Amino acid sequence: MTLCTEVTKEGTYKNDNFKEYVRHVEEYDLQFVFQLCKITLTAEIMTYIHTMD
Amino acid sequence: VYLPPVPVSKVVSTDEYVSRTSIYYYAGSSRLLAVGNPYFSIKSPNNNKKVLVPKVSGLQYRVFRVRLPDPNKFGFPDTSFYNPDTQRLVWACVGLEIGRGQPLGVGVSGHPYLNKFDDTETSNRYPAQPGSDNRECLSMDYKQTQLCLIGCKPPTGEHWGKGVACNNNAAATDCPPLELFNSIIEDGDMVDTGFGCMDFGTLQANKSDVPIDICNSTCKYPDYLKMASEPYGDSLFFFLRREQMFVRHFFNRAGKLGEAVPDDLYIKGSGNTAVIQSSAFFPTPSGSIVTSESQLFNKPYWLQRAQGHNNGICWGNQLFVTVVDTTRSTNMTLCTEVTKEGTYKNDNFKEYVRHVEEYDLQFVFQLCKITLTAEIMTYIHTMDSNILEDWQFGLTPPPSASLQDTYRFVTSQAITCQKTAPPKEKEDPLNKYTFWEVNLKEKFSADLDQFPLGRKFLLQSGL
Amino acid sequence: VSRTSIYYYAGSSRLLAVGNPYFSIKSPNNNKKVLVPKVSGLQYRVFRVRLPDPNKFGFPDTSFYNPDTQRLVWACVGLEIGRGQPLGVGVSGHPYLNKFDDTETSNRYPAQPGSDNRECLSMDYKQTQLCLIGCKPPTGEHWGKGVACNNNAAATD
Amino acid sequence: EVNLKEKFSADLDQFPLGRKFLLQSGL
Amino acid sequence: MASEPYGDSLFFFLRREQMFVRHFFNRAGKLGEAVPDDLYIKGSGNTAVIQSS
Repeated sequence: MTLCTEVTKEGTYKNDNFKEYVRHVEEYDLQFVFQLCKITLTAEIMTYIHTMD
Repeated sequence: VYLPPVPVSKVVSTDEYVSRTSIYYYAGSSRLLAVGNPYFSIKSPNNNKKVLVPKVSGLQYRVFRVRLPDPNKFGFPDTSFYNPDTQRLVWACVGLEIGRGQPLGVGVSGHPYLNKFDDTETSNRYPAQPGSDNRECLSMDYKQTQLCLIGCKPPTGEHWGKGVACNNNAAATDCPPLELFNSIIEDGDMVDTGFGCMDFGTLQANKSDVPIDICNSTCKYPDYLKMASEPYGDSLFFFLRREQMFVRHFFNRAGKLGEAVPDDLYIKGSGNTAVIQSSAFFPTPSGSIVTSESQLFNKPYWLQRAQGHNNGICWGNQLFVTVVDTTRSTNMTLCTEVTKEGTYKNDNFKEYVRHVEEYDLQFVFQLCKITLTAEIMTYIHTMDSNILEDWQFGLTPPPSASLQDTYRFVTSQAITCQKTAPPKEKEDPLNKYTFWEVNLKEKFSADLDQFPLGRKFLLQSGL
Repeated sequence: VSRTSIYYYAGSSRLLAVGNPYFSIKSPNNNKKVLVPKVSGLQYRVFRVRLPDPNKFGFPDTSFYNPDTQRLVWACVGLEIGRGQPLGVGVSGHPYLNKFDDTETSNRYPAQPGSDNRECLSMDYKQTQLCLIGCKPPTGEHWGKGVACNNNAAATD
Repeated sequence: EVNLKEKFSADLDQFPLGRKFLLQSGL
Repeated sequence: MASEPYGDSLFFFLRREQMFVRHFFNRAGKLGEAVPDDLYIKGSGNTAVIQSS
């Protein structure tokens, strides 16, 4: 975008009366849908998970 | 230990209480036309409220506002399919056509006093040429776009706009704050055109950065995210879009840059490089070829599952169809002479600029009934009041009483003033706005096949 | 890991981000805080969502699983990345870019005198879309200055 | 960082993705 | 022709058109509706005559 304002006002165009600015904007969204998981927790898996993290 | 938090009220689809009948009715408008100046409206010199030639281009949201006849004031030859007391009737929509017929061609706009400083592609040397104004006359094209939105409630668009700042901050630069505004898309306002969906009246002091068609106007853009997120979904049934854009030339503004580039990022020069040129850039979009296979009109569109829970039903017996086209946006130009002889002088002629756009609409509707029992009117009451009164079958006390005394006075107002609040229903909320009103109260039919849409629709269904 | 049939929606509201495309602007007298952040379309946008723990949650029935010996964990099955915006491109440039000559159509020449020839030019960038999701943050790669090997009489600097 | 910590739901067809999911599974 | 009930002008029809713009020229002569005042800011000197748009 190009934002451009003035400070003073006259009836004749003089470019030093104005200032100009540049801006930019974003608009986002996220949408998820999840499922639910159950783990049977025996002795081998607890070691397997332990070395993952 | 926690709990499932709250039980709350929820909507249910319109497949469950509205039952549909196999009685189909065509409707169709005649060729709606429009013609005027594509740049600015010219008003009468004395009367400063009436127009003379309205301003119409490709870029306006050409939002329509159809009307339907009531499907309860019909005298049917056999009323055996519904009891007239317990039931009611309402229209469903099942098809659509938006015909256009002008030949193709993209139109071009411009400005005579545009802020073109210099060419920023091939050779932008040093020093900068001084002077008070270097503003010139340029013309540019627009990003081609086609879309189509219908629904039971009129569509909502948005745009950036200058707002309110905060309390006093010490080393803050002068910067106007930016905020979102939701509104209703009036007829005639422009669409975005590669200059961002922002306001242009109260954000450009110099008024010399965009062409005339967007110079003192506020081009909006619809929210596809919000209107689907409405729980009732009565703002979108069905929507299409196709647009493209690419950059044609590179230009830049001129002036004291409102934020100076910091000195840490570039090595300072001298000689012919005492003063540093600005970085206020803007490009000019143009758009591309317009085929005859990248169109979105002159085609049927059947509906079988709308994207909301409103499966086509239009309460209140109106729709809101809105289309934008920028592909058929030509600008034929006129020539009127002054004094005629076979030696040319350029002041012997005085020209106009005009622009013409037409449309067409065609529909096919489907009669569907509502059984009105006890557990249903409690559901429609939470959606809207205006539906249930407009079948004119009863009145509703708005509370079942309230607990508090509410401090009722009787002594006719001479002690301590209160807000007397005289009401006014005002009979609709949309009457402030302006649309293309079309009527369809006298254009129904019961025999489809004498029309284009009926002959295409019946070949789909096999009936 | 087993699978169940209890799907759960989760949607975020919209997001706001606005600033200057070219550089972040810091206040005077601080040089640690910012007036406006540097917001442009060319920047990466990583998102770190956070989820509720599925063991401290308000499930309406606690009798489909055995709490002594099991564990509940979320899984992704669907996604969409919303967007609401025009279709505008953006241009950037450099006030003192080292555009020396022109060499696409004509370069008729003697030797040219002069010291600086930095000009103010501008060009856009390649359009590129990519989305990628993950349980661990993604890793990129980039080149840089390495070991100069400290020997063997470097004739090229 | 976007925090979805208290944004969940147990019904699907009240949000613009869940209806789009429901026809896909056939449920 | 499609909306004529007897339908005796079209048995079959096809079309393909395409078009884009190459150059830009401005016409000459005096504008019928010259531009109203509150959409621009005047100048002085070499910006004397408004260019015909």
